[PDB]
Amino acid sequence: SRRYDSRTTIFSPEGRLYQVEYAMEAIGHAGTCLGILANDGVLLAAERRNIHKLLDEVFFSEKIYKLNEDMACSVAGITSDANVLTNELRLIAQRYLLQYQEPIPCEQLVTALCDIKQAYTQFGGKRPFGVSLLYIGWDKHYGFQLYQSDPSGNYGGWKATCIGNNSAAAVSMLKQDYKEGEMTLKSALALAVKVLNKTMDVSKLSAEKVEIATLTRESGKTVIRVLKQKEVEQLIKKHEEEEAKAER
Amino acid sequence: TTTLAFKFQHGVIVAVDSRATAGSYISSLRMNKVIEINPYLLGTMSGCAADCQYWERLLAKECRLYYLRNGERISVSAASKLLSNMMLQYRGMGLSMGSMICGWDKKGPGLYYVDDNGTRLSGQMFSTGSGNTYAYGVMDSGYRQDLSPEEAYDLGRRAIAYATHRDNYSGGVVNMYHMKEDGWVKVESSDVSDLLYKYGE
Amino acid sequence: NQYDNDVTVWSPQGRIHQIEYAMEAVKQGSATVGLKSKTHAVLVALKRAQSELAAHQKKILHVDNHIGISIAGLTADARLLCNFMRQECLDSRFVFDRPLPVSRLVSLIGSKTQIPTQRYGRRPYGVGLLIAGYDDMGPHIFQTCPSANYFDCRAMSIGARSQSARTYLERHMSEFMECNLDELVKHGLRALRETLPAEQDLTTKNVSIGIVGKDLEFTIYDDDDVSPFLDGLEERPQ
Amino acid sequence: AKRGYSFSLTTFSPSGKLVQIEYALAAVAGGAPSVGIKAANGVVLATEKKQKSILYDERSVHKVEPITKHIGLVYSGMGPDYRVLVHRARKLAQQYYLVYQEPIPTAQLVQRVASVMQEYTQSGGVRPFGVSLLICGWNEGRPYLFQSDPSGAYFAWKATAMGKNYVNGKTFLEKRYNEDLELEDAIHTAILTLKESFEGQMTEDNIEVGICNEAGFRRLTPTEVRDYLA
Amino acid sequence: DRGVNTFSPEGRLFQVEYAIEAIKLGSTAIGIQTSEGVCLAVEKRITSPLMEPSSIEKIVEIDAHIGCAMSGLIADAKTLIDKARVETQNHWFTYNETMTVESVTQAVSNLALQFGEEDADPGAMSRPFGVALLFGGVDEKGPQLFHMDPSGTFVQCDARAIGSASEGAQSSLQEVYHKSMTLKEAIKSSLIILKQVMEEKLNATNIELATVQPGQNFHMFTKEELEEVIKDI
Amino acid sequence: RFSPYAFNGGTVLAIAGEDFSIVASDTRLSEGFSIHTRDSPKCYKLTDKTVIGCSGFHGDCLTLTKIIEARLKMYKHSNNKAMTTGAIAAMLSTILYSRRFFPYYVYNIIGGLDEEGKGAVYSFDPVGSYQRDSFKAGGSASAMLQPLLDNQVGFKNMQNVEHVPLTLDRAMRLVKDVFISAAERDVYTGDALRICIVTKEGIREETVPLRKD
Amino acid sequence: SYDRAITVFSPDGHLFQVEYAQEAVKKGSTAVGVRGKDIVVLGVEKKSVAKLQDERTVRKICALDDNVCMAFAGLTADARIVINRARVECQSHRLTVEDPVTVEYITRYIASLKQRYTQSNGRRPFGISALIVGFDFDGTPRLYQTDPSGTYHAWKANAIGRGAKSVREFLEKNYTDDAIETDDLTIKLVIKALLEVVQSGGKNIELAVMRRDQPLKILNPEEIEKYVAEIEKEKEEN
Amino acid sequence: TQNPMVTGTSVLGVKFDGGVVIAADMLGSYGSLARFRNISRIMRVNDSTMLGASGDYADFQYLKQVLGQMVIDEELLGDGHSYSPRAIHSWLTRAMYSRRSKMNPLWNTMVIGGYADGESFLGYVDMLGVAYEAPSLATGYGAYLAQPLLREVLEKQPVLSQTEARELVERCMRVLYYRDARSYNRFQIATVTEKGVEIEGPLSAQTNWDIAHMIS
Ligand SMILES: *[C@@](C)(CO)[C@](*)(O)[C@H](Cc1ccccc1)NC(=O)[C@H](Cc1ccc(OC)cc1)NC(=O)[C@H](C)NC(=O)CN1CCOCC1
Ligand SMILES: [Cl-]
Ligand SMILES: [Cl-]
Ligand SMILES: [Cl-]
Ligand SMILES: [Cl-]
Ligand SMILES: [Cl-]
Ligand SMILES: [Cl-]
Ligand SMILES: [Cl-]
Ligand SMILES: [Cl-]
Ligand SMILES: [Cl-]
Ligand SMILES: [Cl-]
Ligand SMILES: [Cl-]
Ligand SMILES: [Cl-]
Ligand SMILES: [Cl-]
Ligand SMILES: [Cl-]
Ligand SMILES: [Cl-]
Ligand SMILES: [Cl-]
Ligand SMILES: [Cl-]
Ligand SMILES: [Cl-]
Ligand SMILES: [Cl-]
Ligand SMILES: [K+]
Ligand SMILES: [K+]
Ligand SMILES: [K+]
Ligand SMILES: [K+]
Ligand SMILES: [K+]
Repeated sequence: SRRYDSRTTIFSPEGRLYQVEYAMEAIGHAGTCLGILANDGVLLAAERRNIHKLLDEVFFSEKIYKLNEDMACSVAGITSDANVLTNELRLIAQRYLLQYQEPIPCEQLVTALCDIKQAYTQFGGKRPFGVSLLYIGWDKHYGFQLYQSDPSGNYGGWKATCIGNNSAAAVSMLKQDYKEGEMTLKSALALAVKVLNKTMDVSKLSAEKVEIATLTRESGKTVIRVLKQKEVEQLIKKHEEEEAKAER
Repeated sequence: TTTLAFKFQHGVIVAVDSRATAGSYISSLRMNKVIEINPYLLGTMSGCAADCQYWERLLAKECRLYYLRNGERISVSAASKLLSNMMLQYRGMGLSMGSMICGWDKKGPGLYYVDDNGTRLSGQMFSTGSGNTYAYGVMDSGYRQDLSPEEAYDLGRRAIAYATHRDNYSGGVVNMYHMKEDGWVKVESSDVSDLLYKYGE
Repeated sequence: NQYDNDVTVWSPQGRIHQIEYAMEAVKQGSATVGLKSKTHAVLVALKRAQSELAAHQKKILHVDNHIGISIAGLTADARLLCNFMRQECLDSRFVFDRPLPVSRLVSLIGSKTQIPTQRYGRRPYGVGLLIAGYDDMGPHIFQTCPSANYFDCRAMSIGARSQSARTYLERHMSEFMECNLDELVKHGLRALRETLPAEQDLTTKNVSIGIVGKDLEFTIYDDDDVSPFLDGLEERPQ
Repeated sequence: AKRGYSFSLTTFSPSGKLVQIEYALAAVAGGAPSVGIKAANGVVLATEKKQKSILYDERSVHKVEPITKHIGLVYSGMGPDYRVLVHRARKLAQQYYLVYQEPIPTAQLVQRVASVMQEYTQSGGVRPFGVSLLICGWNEGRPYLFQSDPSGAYFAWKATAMGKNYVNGKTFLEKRYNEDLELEDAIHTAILTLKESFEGQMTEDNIEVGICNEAGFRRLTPTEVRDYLA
Repeated sequence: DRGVNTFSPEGRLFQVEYAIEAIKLGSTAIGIQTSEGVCLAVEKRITSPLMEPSSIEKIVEIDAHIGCAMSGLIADAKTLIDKARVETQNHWFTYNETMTVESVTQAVSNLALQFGEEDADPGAMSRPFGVALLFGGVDEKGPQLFHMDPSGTFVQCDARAIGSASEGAQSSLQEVYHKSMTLKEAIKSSLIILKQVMEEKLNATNIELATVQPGQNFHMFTKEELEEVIKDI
Repeated sequence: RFSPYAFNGGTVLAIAGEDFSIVASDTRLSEGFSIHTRDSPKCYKLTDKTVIGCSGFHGDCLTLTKIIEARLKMYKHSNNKAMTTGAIAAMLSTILYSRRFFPYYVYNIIGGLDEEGKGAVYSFDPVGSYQRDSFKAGGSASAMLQPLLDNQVGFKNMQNVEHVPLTLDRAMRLVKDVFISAAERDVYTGDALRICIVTKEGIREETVPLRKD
Repeated sequence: SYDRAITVFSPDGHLFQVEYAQEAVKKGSTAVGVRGKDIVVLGVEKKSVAKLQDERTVRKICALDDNVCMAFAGLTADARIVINRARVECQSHRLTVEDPVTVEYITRYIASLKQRYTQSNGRRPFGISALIVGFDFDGTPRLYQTDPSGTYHAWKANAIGRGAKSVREFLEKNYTDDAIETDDLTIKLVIKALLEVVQSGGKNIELAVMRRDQPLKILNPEEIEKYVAEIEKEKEEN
Repeated sequence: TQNPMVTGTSVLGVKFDGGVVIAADMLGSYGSLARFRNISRIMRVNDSTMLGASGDYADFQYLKQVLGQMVIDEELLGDGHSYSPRAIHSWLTRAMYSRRSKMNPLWNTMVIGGYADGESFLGYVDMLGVAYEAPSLATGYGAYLAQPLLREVLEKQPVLSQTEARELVERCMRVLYYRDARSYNRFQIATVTEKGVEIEGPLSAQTNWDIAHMIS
């Protein structure tokens, strides 16, 4: 029996966890996924990896999930593991609601799933979830928020971040452009398209290859929308028109 | 049973009767109703005898472990709270136990009453048993914070003795303790009826 | 070797090495001798000291009024088997009010000791026992091993250098049936003596004796209680 | 007496790839070809049922199966594994009906069945399923076609192929398939995609085909398959 | 790779033999059984003058009449010590008496080889305890000292040492022991042998000293009292 | 329905002296208005130093004595000695309480010597409340045995009696007398009286005939 | 359930899994605590935040109870489990017993938790060491620290993580009453010992202080940079 | 069993010189109704101990099978050991109390007769676990009717010959038939001796109804 045990929840001589770091590699080969925090909102923007002339487009989104009235997340890694975690995220959110009769604060929901993912690295002898998650939301304590989730079960609050393919290139690109405390949603939407265009593989960019979702606070209600194709078209073309005004 | 305890300027005194009753019959008349946990913890007993014995001994068992673990002895607040929690595990099962916990920790003199229901309160005065109402009457009529050791010994002695005179289920002897800063010292084991004749001049 | 890490793995020769490795633990323990007459069953064991400052190890243990054991091998496995035997003897008295026949108690060991040899993650019992008892069928000497196998014997020796003791008893096995108790114990001691190196012989500190029979319940004599048996000694010859 | 293994048989390799899932994908990529086409007013699902001997009774076992009144199934990969998923799919369809008193939306069945597939990529002592599922359905007056696979991932298709020559069958469909087909046309282009990968002569016994519309899901009779085979 | 309940060709459990080795890395501890009492002594092994002196507890109280010296993996020992303390108080509750030093040691010895992987509980032991223990105290059989290791084997000792310098201290006790030794000579000897086998000089704050004699209970020595026994070098 | 209890009668008495303990009982086992047997003594040897007396529901008394017997052996294998009188009494308390919610309908009295050789008596209730005392009676006729012992052994209600220490001889007659009185009034007491004397030498049994009606 | 022994003894007598967990803490961010006379102060470093990341989230100073706070080093995901287990235990000691937790008790629990993870089936040890800071009800200051093995000790001052060996050695040279006299100089002592190993800049330093009777204080990056000024004015000069 | 269905009445026991004799009538009642008037309430456990049982018959047949198997199991070992009458008595006591303590009793009263080591055995077992030994035994109504007869004879003559025990038993069955409404005139006699267990066929006690003419 122990002959067949891969020993998944075990320590390496250096003091690190192999399966966790091997799971990290899986994320790199998945779609580029960025989140940017603005003054009057917060957004997710992600590369669609399911592209084909023959795909049906039945759902509102491929990588964006609504978890809560006031929260949404985006995913990078193994999509089945992603579906398992997002469904669980929707459950934890509802359990908190049922108990306290008010929406779960952003950080708390993230913390809960991270505790499950961390438990998978310590006991049970199971493979960890090969997924990194980007959470965006609004609570009554810290307002608009953005969070990052590792397969390690580790989390952090960001103003701008990215996970997936060419991730390190995308963040240093954001590190220069991001204007702290001065960013509007219009500025952040334009930056998203800019970072994606340089980071993505097929080069020209398309309304079938990217997915953008905005979280705004409108009329005392948290409004979440997955942007329509006609909207993405104008977002790509406004960057294209500015790419033609960059020479003389 | 009748059981009493009150605190004053020189610590806490504790007095109990010694009668054990089965129905209308006196089974034991020399029954010990005080448990000496450590040199500065004291527990009184009232209600179902076997319930009292077992559970306050189980408290004592744990007050022992606490001292061996923490190496610093257990507080009065901790002890009485632990007993209340043991009582709460057996809810609505018919345990009958009324106890008072006495001791001296850093907070000073500690007096506590614990119920079989789980009730737990701190105070200056308490009385448990079938003769508590009689013990209360003589206690209140002749209590002041400014009692001397001799005055308090007189009051606690009086309170049990008079309770045992009116209470069908109280008698035997008065067993009294003085809880001092450096632990309890056992005062007396005086016959109840002997005192009642003395008080009758 | 790769056929020797688990009890659930058969060797191509048709053997289980982990049983045989546990059988080695018995041989490393100090020698112990069991023998019987028509009336008594006697256990004689050699106590051992790791250093001269430490005391000698217990070798003979109580089971019931009519059953006693001497151990050889791992201490914890011996203590575990002793407690099972005691529990079985207790249950027998609790239910039937009569002492558990020796044959049946040993059969229960044979059944219990077999279980761990056939399950993965489990291991054989690292102890061999010599069982002396008395029942309706008279005195008994039994032998158990790490392998669940057990034997009914006229006399037996297990442990370090038990071969020497085994040969002594094999010569004098016809002697035992008409033996007086005092003569029976001396036979047991004389076999145990053969196990020791020529430099050293049986002392009051390193010899333990257990006796059960028609006359009395199982008794352990250790120190001062042992010298009556040692005194009256034919000298160590060669 | 027994007690199962409690450790995962699917782990991350240094490359970040769950090899057992990709190895399970190889099992389906080597199975008999299967095709599904969403056709505006219905759905069609067809498979190669070539038993490779005249001794077999072609009527005895089926590859195109009904899950409920309005949902059907085909597979490429291992037959025995597929049977498990069919039985699980049928139970999930009933579990949904009992609670909601409404035919399970195809999307919801696929999600529930895909989650069962996910389990076997993480649970102890088990290998993943060596099957990819093609699930058709009709609900809310709309045709649906879905693909489930060993990963536990699911996709929505206008048209697709899987198994042997899944790459050639897919490009054929890209050129051949146009939106707004009639259902009877879709059976043709389904059998045509099947002809690309065949090897032998097609009889109504060699292939199996099911259809789904507003009237529910049914498997075509051998007589019906013959009429399309001209 | 093998399981935790695997026998060596020699006839021993690997994990046990390896646990014995872990003790050879632990600080040295000595116990002496005197006809008029038992003394336990151990080196603390201070790693930095920033560490609090009385913080390390390698000699603890189990009962009024029992003391336990520990060596090896300190963290493993304190799980076993709580179990020893629980047993005494369970026994007190049930029998209204103090346990014998032999029975207390026997109780701890029952946890010995209670480890494994398969056919076990969710919280069952994965390995043995990398600890050796010296149980020293006074019961109705006079003063006694017992030694225990991870094999489960326990035996009485007139005097014993365990730890890193085990053989060195064992020989030093061997030539310096009379079964008629006084308690004054008993504490002295342990203090004399301790400085010889150590890498650091004997300070009043460097060691722990304990006595269990018939008259008075187990006693933890105070720095001032230590300076009176270290006065006679 | 169905009752798990039967009442079988029997009274048990114990008295403590300087170097002796007495445990005494009737030999009558009964049920309803019928006698089961005339040869059922309630005294039982546990050790050379300790003797028990059980009365009430005989089914409980039998199973309880067997529990104690087994528990005595368990102790001695574990501790390498005999369980003392005080230890047995402490153990009995816990055994009886483990059945607090389905009690042994049983009245136990323990008689033996303490570690100083002095006489010790322990009186129990069906549920395990116990203490040490000079003398105690338990069972159907305990209220008949008690007051006479209170007066004669305790010297209660008397003015100028010099308070003579209790002798074996005097206690023996006292034990005999109270049972002779009880057999005349209690219908559940009669047939024969068995006295068990615990001393440093051991256990000696004595039998005196009683009313057989 | 998963029943495999993860942490086992090596032939040399080493617990490799526990030792690997100590490698994880040595890779951890620098954490230092020091006991003063009237107050106790923790300081944590190797922060290196991308300044695109909101730092309110990645704070390594945690409060376990009203009178207890802690700092960790190593696997930050593991720490969160330990911290919240200790927070639950803080409220349970308040429910079972009236009294709030003593610093030594909470340290003992955290240590017993870590120890349990070295001897239980199916799980790996925690990858953190902790520094526990608190006050007794009598008011005497207490500082403790734990490690993956399960051992705990009280300290006057201590450091864990990377640069622990370097900072620890600094504290031995710099721990006298001249430094502990005031409350300000003890805070300064932390910052100085901290700025001694980190990639310099008070912007990477989060430290907490708690007085005998006051609620826990996390300091403004204003307040600490004011003290970084009193070090640079007295560095080129002193 | 909470409520017994088919019951048997009094079982008789008394020990003579060189053995024991047991009697029980061959009736199984369903309430007041005589349902089975030719069924055996006695068994041979082995060659040393025998058993007659009162109360619920299904519980008796169950205990008959459990005891039957125990004897078979022991005979298989063939180790020179067998269950003594006391051992069977002790087991049965432990069985009844155990079932009684789980509030699910075996609704039986038992008489166990036996001969071993030159000594006669007679033991009583209740459904509550009440157990003892006596020279004479009678369950149910026998305890009120037959038991007084036996005791009055055994007082005058402690030792009986097998013949004397037999005629005393037949005399007791006469009283039981006259006085018990739940009895019948078909019964068996069981005997243990040096030779073993012997159960004798259907017997009737001699009745006299001449007092039917003495009412004028
Ligand atoms: C006074 C005398 C009034 O009862 C005291 O409360 C005394 C308390 C006490 C505490 C420790 C030591 C000795 C005395 N109480 C009793 O004497 C007590 C009365 C009582 C009986 C039953 C109760 O539960 C409903 C509550 C109180 N007497 C007893 O405990 C006696 C010794 N126990 C029994 O009668 C046992 N029963 C219980 C069921 O089985 C049959 C007999
Ligand atoms: Cl995937
Ligand atoms: Cl687990
Ligand atoms: Cl073999
Ligand atoms: Cl060993
Ligand atoms: Cl051998
Ligand atoms: Cl497993
Ligand atoms: Cl098939
Ligand atoms: Cl549902
Ligand atoms: Cl169909
Ligand atoms: Cl070993
Ligand atoms: Cl060692
Ligand atoms: Cl006298
Ligand atoms: Cl809680
Ligand atoms: Cl745990
Ligand atoms: Cl460190
Ligand atoms: Cl029949
Ligand atoms: Cl009946
Ligand atoms: Cl049983
Ligand atoms: Cl009898
Ligand atoms: K008790
Ligand atoms: K094994
Ligand atoms: K009940
Ligand atoms: K009573
Ligand atoms: K009849």
